[PDB]
Amino acid sequence: EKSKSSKEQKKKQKVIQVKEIKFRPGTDEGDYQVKLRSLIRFLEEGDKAKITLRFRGREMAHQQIGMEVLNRVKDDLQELAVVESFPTKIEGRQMIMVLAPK
Amino acid sequence: PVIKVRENEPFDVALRRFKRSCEKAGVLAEVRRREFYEKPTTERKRAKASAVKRHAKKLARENAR
Amino acid sequence: IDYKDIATLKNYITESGKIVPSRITGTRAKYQRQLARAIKRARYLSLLPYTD
Amino acid sequence: RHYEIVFMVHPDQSEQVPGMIERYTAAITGAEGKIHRLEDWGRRQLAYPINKLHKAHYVLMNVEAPQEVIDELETTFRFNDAVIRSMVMRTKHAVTEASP
Amino acid sequence: RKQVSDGVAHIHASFNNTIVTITDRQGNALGWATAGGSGFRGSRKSTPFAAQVAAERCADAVKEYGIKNLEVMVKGPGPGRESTIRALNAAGFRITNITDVTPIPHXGCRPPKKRRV
Amino acid sequence: SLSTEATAKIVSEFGRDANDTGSTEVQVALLTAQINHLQGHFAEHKKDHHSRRGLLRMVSQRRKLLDYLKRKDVARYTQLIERLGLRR
RNA sequence: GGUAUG
RNA sequence: GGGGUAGAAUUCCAGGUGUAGCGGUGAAAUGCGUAGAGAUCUGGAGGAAUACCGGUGGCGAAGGCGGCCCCCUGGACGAAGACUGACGCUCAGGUGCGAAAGCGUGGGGAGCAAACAGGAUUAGAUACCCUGGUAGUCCACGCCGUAAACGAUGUCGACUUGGAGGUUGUGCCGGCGUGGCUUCCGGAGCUAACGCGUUAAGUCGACCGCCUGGGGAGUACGGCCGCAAGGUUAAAACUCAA
Ligand SMILES: C[C@H]1O[C@H](O[C@H]2[C@H](O)[C@@H](O)[C@@H](O)[C@H](O)[C@@H]2O)[C@@H](N)C[C@@H]1NC(=N)C(=O)O
Ligand SMILES: [K+]
Ligand SMILES: [K+]
Ligand SMILES: [K+]
Ligand SMILES: [K+]
Ligand SMILES: [K+]
Ligand SMILES: [K+]
Ligand SMILES: [Mg+2]
Ligand SMILES: [Mg+2]
Ligand SMILES: [Mg+2]
Ligand SMILES: [Mg+2]
Ligand SMILES: [Mg+2]
Ligand SMILES: [Mg+2]
Ligand SMILES: [Mg+2]
Ligand SMILES: [Mg+2]
Ligand SMILES: [Mg+2]
Ligand SMILES: [Mg+2]
Ligand SMILES: [Mg+2]
Ligand SMILES: [Mg+2]
Ligand SMILES: [Mg+2]
Repeated sequence: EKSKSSKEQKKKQKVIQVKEIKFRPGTDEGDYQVKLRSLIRFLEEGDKAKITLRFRGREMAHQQIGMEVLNRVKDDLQELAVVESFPTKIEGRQMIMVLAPK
Repeated sequence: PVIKVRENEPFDVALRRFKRSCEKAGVLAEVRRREFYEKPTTERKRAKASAVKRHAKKLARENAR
Repeated sequence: IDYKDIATLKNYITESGKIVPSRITGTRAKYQRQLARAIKRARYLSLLPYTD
Repeated sequence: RHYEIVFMVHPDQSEQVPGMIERYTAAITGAEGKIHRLEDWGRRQLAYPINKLHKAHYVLMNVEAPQEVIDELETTFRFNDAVIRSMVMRTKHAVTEASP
Repeated sequence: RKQVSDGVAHIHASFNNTIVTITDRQGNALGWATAGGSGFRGSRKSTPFAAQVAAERCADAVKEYGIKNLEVMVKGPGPGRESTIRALNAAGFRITNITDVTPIPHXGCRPPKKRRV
Repeated sequence: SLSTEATAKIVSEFGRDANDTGSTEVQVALLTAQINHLQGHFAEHKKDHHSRRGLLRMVSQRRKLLDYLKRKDVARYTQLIERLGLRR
């Protein structure tokens, strides 16, 4: 009968979901700031943050311009998140850095 | 709708009576339109549309004959 | 048309008590309005049912 | 001004009706008022219950009268707790013919 | 128990669920059975079939009261309107009266906003 | 509106007959009565805007009739505005 | 149940 | 405009019965429930709104106006007369009325619901969906003065083939007329066309309001109004070749 409150006591600690924010090589400053405010909000709630960077076409041939962005995000989210994964290579046409709450 | 079951009449017949009783009283049609709020402009809009459609019948059920 | 004349009024209500449209009963518009007021006065005095 | 006062009475106090009638109809004639009709229909079945009651005692008074006396009749009906329900209509003319 | 003999089957047929309460003629509850208690979950509750099953489980909860005649008081627009009644007949109870008792509000209260779905 | 009696008084008092309903004097008198009566109504019923529009048509229609009479015959005008107790 | 992008 | 009143429904409260779900969605979960919910019955409290009738029906200057009853009150129309004797039409400025939201003070608060909280959905979802929920929605008084406030069509008058309806009078012998309002179709004519078409966007006359490429802009400045929100009057530079 009293499973009702047991189920509640289970649910009262949240399951960590993974929120995805997707950048591009040429994401401009103001738009970057919006996405960063998104990530700050996600990590302060205790959610993981699968940050992706999608290359398109011949932007593939300038990988480091992308890598710069992911490095920038890591640095900005340094006193808040910890890098659970950093991309070495372009897998497909993407580079996935998982952050996670401290 | 107060379909009281009469003497020596089967259940299925009495249930058809209960349907025709409700379907004419229009109880289910009433409940549907009271499920959500329709602001007066929307009510009037539909009422005019129904009238134009009803009119468009009379000048096409005739107007052809 | 009389609110007290329940026998006449009973011809213009349904089983459930609702007033019958003039499109159905073929009543003239002036009388349908008199009839409606009659039925509504009857209902207040409890000479006709509102419902059921 | 050609009214038509119906009123229903709590069917226990059907005893009180012919006395109550007089008290009202006296106040009408007290100020010049005709009584073109008075039809006690008596005890009838209410088409729905009114404060428990399943029957009540109806009375119909077609009355020419001034306005002030009709106003006083309304205050009486309000306080007289034997009277469950009242309706003061207006009519255009006097009605003397019998109603069902 | 008191062998009720004649009782009342109130069918609350909403769009989502179907409650079936069997009461005495004075409207005291004997036993009840919802479509959501009959295994069906989510929008399988809101089926004619789940109403059929809910009736049957209610029928088998008022076995002890040995009812024979029933008054059926259907209320609401749900799929489990007729389905519930057909089940009560086949369950053995004789149906004396079937009445729609769906509330209409003679105007009254402002309904919730339309779903923009 | 005025009662049939209240009307027929005013028609007799200001007319040159009981046929004489048309006269400007009668017309102004009738309007002045009904205007005066309604001052009661609008003290109580201050938000009866729809009725007040009817009142202003009476005030307006009177002003016009008076201005007609003032230029048609000044003697008749002066008497009438004292009989009815009108400023102008 | 949202038919993101050939 | 005022006052009264009725039935239905929703919520809440108190009981009775009853027992494990209810609720909700595309699917869920939040929520509610063993301190007994939901369902059902009885009684009470309270607020708001008036099913059917109900109609391209009616009334109103427009905004708008829908239970019933009374009270106070405005306008419209017809029938015959009788009366006044051009007393008329229009109207810058002016004055008033003016949906909703909003504002002030004080009431009220069922339902609903901006904001908001939570649950979801999603790449994200500051939304749509779900559970809640405050202002507000209601009343009084005062303010505000705006809306696709629309017929996107100023007011008044006259004239100009028809058809089918609706509604409300009335005359005459179901028929035959004759007024008011109104829906639809269409002729001439008009119109860029769409369409309008005796309720004109036709043919004319009176008076008023308004327009003069797009954007900038119904913005700035100034004035007036407003407690405020703002409203009203209302530019220009510039840029485009639409
Ligand atoms: C269902 C989505 O519909 C609309 O977006 C559509 C987009 O999803 C594609 O189907 C095409 O680009 C269409 O041309 C777009 O209109 C747009 N209103 C956003 C909606 N999506 C969501 N609200 C959502 O995914 O969530
Ligand atoms: K009383
Ligand atoms: K002037
Ligand atoms: K609230
Ligand atoms: K063409
Ligand atoms: K320019
Ligand atoms: K200004
Ligand atoms: Mg009109
Ligand atoms: Mg009137
Ligand atoms: Mg308001
Ligand atoms: Mg306020
Ligand atoms: Mg809500
Ligand atoms: Mg909501
Ligand atoms: Mg404007
Ligand atoms: Mg319109
Ligand atoms: Mg305009
Ligand atoms: Mg004018
Ligand atoms: Mg046309
Ligand atoms: Mg033109
Ligand atoms: Mg401005």
